Amino acid sequence: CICSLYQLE
Amino acid sequence: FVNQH
Amino acid sequence: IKRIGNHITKSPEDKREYRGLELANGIKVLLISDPTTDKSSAALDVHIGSLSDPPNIAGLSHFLEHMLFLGTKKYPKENEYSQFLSEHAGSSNAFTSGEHTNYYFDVSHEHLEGALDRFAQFFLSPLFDESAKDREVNAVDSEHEKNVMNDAWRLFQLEKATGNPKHPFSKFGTGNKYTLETRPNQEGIDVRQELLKFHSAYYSSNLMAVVVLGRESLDDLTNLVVKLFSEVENKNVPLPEFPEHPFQEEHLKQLYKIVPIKDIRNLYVTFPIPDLQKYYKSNPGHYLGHLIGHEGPGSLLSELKSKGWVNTLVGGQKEGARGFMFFIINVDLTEEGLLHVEDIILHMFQYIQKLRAEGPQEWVFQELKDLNAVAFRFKDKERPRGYTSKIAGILHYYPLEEVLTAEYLLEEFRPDLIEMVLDKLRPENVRVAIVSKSFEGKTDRTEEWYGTQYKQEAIPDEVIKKWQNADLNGKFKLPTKNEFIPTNFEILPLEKEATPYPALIKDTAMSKLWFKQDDKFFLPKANLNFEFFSPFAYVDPLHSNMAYLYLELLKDSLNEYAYAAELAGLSYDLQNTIYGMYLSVKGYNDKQPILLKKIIEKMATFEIDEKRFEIIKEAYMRSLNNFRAEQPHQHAMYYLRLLMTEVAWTKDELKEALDDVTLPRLKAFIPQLLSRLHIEALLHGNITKQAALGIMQMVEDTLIEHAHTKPLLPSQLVRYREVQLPDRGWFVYQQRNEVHNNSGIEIYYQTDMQSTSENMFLELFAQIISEPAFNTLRTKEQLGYIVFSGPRRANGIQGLRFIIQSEKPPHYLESRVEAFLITMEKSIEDMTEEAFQKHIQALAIRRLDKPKKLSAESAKYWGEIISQQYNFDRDNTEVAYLKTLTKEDIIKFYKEMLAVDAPRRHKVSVHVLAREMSQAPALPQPEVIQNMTEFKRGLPLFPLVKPH
Amino acid sequence: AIKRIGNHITKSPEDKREYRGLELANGIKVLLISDPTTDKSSAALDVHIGSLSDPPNIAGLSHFLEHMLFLGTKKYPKENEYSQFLSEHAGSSNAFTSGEHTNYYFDVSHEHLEGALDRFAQFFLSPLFDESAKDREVNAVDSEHEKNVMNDAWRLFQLEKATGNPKHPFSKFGTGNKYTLETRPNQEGIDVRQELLKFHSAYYSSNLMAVVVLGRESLDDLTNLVVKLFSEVENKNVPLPEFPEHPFQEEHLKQLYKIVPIKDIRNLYVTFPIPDLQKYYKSNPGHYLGHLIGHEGPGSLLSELKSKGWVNTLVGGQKEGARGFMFFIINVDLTEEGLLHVEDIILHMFQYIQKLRAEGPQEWVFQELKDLNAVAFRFKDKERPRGYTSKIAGILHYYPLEEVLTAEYLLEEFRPDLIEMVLDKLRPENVRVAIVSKSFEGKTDRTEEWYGTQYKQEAIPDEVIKKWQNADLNGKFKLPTKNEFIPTNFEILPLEKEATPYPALIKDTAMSKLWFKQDDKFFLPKANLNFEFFSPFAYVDPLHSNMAYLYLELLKDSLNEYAYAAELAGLSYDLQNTIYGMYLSVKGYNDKQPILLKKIIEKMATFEIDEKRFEIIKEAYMRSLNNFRAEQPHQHAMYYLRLLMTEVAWTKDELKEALDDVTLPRLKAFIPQLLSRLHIEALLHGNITKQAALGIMQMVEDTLIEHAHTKPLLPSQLVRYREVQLPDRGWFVYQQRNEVHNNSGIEIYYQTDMQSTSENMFLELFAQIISEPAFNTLRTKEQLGYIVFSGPRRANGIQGLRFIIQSEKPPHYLESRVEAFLITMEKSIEDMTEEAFQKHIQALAIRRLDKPKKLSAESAKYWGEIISQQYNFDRDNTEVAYLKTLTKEDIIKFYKEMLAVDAPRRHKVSVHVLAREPEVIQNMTEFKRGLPLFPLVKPH
Repeated sequence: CICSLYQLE
Repeated sequence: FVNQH
Repeated sequence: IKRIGNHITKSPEDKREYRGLELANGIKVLLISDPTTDKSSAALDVHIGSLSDPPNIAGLSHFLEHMLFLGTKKYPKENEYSQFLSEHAGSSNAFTSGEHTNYYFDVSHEHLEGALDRFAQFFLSPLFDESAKDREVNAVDSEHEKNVMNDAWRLFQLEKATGNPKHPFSKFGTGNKYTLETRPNQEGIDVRQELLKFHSAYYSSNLMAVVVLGRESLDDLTNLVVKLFSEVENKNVPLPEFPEHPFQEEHLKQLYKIVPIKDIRNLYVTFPIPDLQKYYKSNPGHYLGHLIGHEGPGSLLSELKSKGWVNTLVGGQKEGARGFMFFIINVDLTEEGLLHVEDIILHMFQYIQKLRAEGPQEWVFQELKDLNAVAFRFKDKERPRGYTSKIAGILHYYPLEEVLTAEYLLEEFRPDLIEMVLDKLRPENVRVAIVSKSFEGKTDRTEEWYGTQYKQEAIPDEVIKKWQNADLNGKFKLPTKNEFIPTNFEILPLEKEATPYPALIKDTAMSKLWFKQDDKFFLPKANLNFEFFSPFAYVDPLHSNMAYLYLELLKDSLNEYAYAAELAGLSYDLQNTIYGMYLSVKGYNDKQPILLKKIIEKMATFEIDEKRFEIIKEAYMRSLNNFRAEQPHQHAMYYLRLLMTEVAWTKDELKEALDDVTLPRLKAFIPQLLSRLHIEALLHGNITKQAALGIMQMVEDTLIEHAHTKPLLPSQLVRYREVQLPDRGWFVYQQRNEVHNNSGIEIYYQTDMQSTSENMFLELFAQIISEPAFNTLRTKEQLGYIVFSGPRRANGIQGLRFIIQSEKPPHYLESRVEAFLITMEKSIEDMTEEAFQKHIQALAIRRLDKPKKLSAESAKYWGEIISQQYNFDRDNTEVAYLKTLTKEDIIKFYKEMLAVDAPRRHKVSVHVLAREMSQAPALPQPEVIQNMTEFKRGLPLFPLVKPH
Repeated sequence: AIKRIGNHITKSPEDKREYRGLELANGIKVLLISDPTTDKSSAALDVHIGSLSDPPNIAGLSHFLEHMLFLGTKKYPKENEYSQFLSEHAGSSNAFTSGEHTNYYFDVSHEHLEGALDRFAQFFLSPLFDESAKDREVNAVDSEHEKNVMNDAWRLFQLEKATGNPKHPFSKFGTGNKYTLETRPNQEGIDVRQELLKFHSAYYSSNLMAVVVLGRESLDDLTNLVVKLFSEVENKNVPLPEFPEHPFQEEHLKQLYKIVPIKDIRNLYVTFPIPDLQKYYKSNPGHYLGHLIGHEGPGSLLSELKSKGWVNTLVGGQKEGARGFMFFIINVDLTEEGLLHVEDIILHMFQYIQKLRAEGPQEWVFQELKDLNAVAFRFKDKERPRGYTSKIAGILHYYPLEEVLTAEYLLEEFRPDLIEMVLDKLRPENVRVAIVSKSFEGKTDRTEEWYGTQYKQEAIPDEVIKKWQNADLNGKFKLPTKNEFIPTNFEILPLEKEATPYPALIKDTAMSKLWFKQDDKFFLPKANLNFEFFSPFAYVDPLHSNMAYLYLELLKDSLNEYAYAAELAGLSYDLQNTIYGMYLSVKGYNDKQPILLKKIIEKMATFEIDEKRFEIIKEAYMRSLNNFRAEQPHQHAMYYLRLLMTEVAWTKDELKEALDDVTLPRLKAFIPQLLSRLHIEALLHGNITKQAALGIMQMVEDTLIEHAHTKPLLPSQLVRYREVQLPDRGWFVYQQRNEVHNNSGIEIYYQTDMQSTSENMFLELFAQIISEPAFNTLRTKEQLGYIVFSGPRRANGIQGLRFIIQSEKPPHYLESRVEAFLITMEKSIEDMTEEAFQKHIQALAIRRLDKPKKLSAESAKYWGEIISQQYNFDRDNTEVAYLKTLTKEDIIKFYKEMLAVDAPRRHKVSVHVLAREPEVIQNMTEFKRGLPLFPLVKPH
């Protein structure tokens, strides 16, 4: 995307 | 420095 | 089968055939065909954000995307989606916005069905259980727990907070294990029923859109997506929206004062405006963004530079949710900039009024529209993962024809909307917010969600009716005619000596080149990079500290000039490195000489403006000591690198030796750095060979002419080396993170040098444990949110490492890493042949992979030329060796290198612990490192890699 | 003839050797030396017989007699029996010939007093002069003159003796050639032996002997041992040789000479003949003038001659001659243009003399020179047991028995009238000039009689004379400022509670490091201090290394003129450089080293440059650099091998080009940057206290911060360079071709290991067992070359074994024969018995174990270890305690894996130097690319 993600990228 | 860019 | 598009707008550069359509349940579906793709991918975008959470339980949408990856009924296995996607060189990821939620993956060459059906079942029917809801809230807790000290988030949630607390904008997106698990069972509210009601109520409707980047055809896969997402049934859910903007007039004209944790100083000026996404053809917000946030001669920033208050400012408009929009002018401040805030915002309305007296401009619109049209026409190639998520992410707003030409093509210049948005910027609409660490003991109010402190100093009407009273001008002006707009768009033809890899053409004791005409891409643009060397750049802390100060003041004094080049599509970048300094100018093919030349002549013949030096000195001294307020695992990756190299000085050394750098000292340093040096460079893209030699000629001739540069001796062209751990060792040393309440750890297994037969052992072993490490250490054991294990490559020498941060004490983590090692090798000897060839094929597709963008291969060539190996074909011959490997070979790699009883075992560990701080094997005694330099005095050093 | 007259003699109480002066009734001066602590005993006899009293026809007769008096006595008429008795028991005899002396001396192993005296006294009874002595010693005289052909001393001395009155005996020849000894007599039929017995019988026996015996027996044994066997000397009453006239009687005054030397030298020689002042030893005005001329201080003579750039150095003073007359000489060096301004130079000398003629004599100078030579006599250091006796027997003729030790080292009275007299002697009517220069070719016809050099009379014209006398004025010449530092505090300080036998680390900071040791064993009023100043900027670039060099060079050139007068007081120093930093040594007495070291630090902090001085030093080091094309190829091999084995090494090629770029502003920028931030390290050793040691070091670091704002170093940049690691099998080689010397060197390095305690003695013991047989077989039997050396290498904490051989061979032939020699010792190991083994480890043991002989020796060993960061103060004793517990199989097992040809741990690498007519190593950087680097040693 301050957006939370399922996995760190 | 535009916010979009 | 409702709607089919006939032909849509594509750039005549693309080759990807497209098709848009719409299904029976109202899903906007876009199809992309590509005959020459190599990794197919797909995505989906449900138009539901975290602004639709129920009031009792906070942060369901994020917990729902976080729980949806685990478990369906047509695949009851916990990881069959993640396992199948990682057996085939793919990776899946997802996130939630405030308004919508993106799901996206990528997969190998043709394995679309076996992974698309896994991604489709995702929405047909999910099944949860006690286990997942029971061990997932721990990961959402780590999610919030890394952001309670994260300085990009406290202002975000504090702007969300101090608004209308009855408004859905005043909602929390994450959940911190307390409102998610502990609060609903404090009063007996169930969670699983809420999750099934949320999903069956919101997600299943028309709202979601899909996109798939296919290989086969544009008719082979249209009948594929019509039989596979046809089950999700339209529940006719209208899009949630709300016309009431969250800033009601009681909480306007107000100035907060926030206290940060890391030392920064900023000023945010917030205006509310109505929705202008409906106006996507004139785009008034981009016009005022182009006219406010513009550096150069006689503009808003350059004057605030000239009074010594401001380092930089960013203009433009923030977009929030739907039906409302914001407009922000965000500035940072100097030491005495925080004394004169009322005068800063006064100058901001001075420039606004200077733009209101003259209003619209025809030639600025024509210029900007020409620039977006040329920037669209040579739009580079896209990586297929991320791109389909983007064009599924804007598919909700625009029709099928201009899905691609979004914010690129502009039809009309309507000055009425420019005047409308320019009237809503008035000091009756202001909301000032000041961030400064000087307000420690002065704050009354505190945030409940994050725990930050702030104030209410509502601005009395003295300074409002001092703002709009009498505003003629400062020394501002409008920006002038642009001269970096491009005119040459001719692809130069391929010459007689056409090589597939860049060839050494000049080799003198002063410089060398590497040149390749572009063969694949045919875009009228090229990238030029340089690496200047000096043995004086890293001699001691003082000389390693003046380098950043000089380079920084060069960037300071040259942005004013070169912002028009970065605005036209010519970007440069000049930063320091350990060995010497660095330069990289990329962009359109026409105006590289002018720009590069000016960079050199401003580089060698360089004076110092004293107040600018005295600002940058403090802005760096306050950038060293706030390294202590930062993540634990980053301190691990910082400490490990310092210990595992020949010489490096800590951030505690360099900030002590900033009490000595002065202007006369620095002023004699620049002729010392540029007195004797050596240049190494590649030239890449669409340029002839004679012009390549002309470029390096003008470069080294300008440095000859102005700096009196002499060549270096070849015996002082040197690199740094890496410490060699003993054959049997257990090195560990702990440090204490001062501000984060988590602990963290990094453990390092060092094998050997860069070979062509030994990089594939570690690469394959780091691919065989990539999914099970995540799967058993983050999912099953729930050790935290930051889990990573892969190859670390410094100075050629390869090692396998582990980065992990958690609440638990770190030696517990290192023991359970060893447990993972044992379980891994037990799973290796048990595994069958077919899965082993599948892992080898996944690495042979991941590594034998062509780069799409031109900068993605210039960063593949340059990244090895700066390592002095010059091996361009290590992607073919190395992977041709990867195909012939046996099952016992990995055990032979494993036993004497990575095992606990191994004879050849090299292991060093860094423990970063917090502010106040399944079978485990037996660990030998550690030896602690209480001093880094006495440590590096008694150990041998590896040899460097010989070139090809 | 036993006549005795003597009593107690005052000897300075430091000495414990018991002495006795006496005189025998046949006119023999006798001294008796009794030191039962001397290893080698000795004896000496001085005959005060004038060479002037020799037959005019046959020259150098007393010389030919002192050759002929050696062989043959009546008690032992065999040929070599004296010589064989000195060939068994290590003895060596030798006498010389002067205008009034011939001085025999010898030594003996332990006790052979009776023996040598039985072969030495009866020279006076029965000299033999047989066939073989005659026929060999006449060749010994001809070879002595033949070796004094190229000897420039005898030649200039004879040229000074002979160009006066050709009748005066000052113009006689001391040595005598082959023409006068056996060419004119045998053609005239005169028997040499008959003349010899006349000279020996009539002249020698009469009087004026100066026997002296370095003995270890007793106060009486040696007494009745020599007085018994010296009664055969019989008086004749020969008159003492003396002159009532000077040999330079106005024919050759105010005259020049033009001398042609073989070696390319240039010198200027001013001579004043002066009367006898030997009776006035109380004031000694001739040494007083030699003190005041050759002083180098503010306003000195050489100071102005240097400031004009004509004269390098000078020496002057009273030169003894015959009994009657004396000379007063000044011998100056020449530059190119110093050869053009000779009269100007001499005019300045007269100006100076006139400044002394103005201010007259001086008294405080006399008191200062009296105290400095009184102290210098009080604290003498030693004496070689041979030669001492011949020296004090040389002056025994001229001095009463109380003055033979307080010879000139004490001054009673002040004689200013004599100084006006010799000032009246120093006038231009009296000057005699001689000039040495290579450019005097084809111009000098008048040939020397014996040697055959050529000169010219060329009288000075009178205008140059008259300009000297009446035109006399003063310029920049002032009397020397008194260098008084109050040298009266000679007390010894008693050892305190800190009774350590090894230096303790009394101070450690991040700024400095200070080690301390009061003197237990020697108890002298002396102190030595050593200082290292470590700094990163020294060896960064060829330009920085050149700048550091020039910095210390011009620092010494600045400070020498001031420092030399303090060095004259007995405090010597040195400034030198390291590859790491700077090296300061201060050695001398304890009383006033703090003020000197203080002023040295104040001096090199605030430092200035003169321009043409800087240019001369610059050109000078440029010459010293491009000289390295012209040195010995064994040095070429040691230079290249060290460059290859270390981490960084700047070659002399890089240094050559970089030196040209250096400028004055650039150096003036370099100096304070270097001195800005550095680390200190010091070894304090001598009769001192801990508190005063702390105070002096405090003083030092406080002066460094006061001047240039010294800041401490960071403890991560006190790094020490590492050494290249061989890949465990490698035998690497490359070649370098010399241009000038037609000689091919070769150096064959073998890397063992870091210095652990076992590895030092593996390598040392194996090195010494191959030491003496390498001396046996290499030079003698295989005839490899003449410069052949072998043994260990201690560098960067890495041991090694080497074979340096330069000769004119193909170098690979020589390596092949080195390996054949290695096989010879490899099989010669396994055939070793126990006795060879045991003698070898005992030889090594006594080689290693030894007490010091001067405080500077042990201090040099402790410093040589602190600079290596080992700190192992008793490695000697620990290594020796390990050393006796080794076996033969221990060195078999040391030999094979590291040194053999089929060796798994063989780390070998050689350097070939060719003459003017494995893998190769093209680039030494690409060589050093892939080799690892060794760790360092943990400091104890």
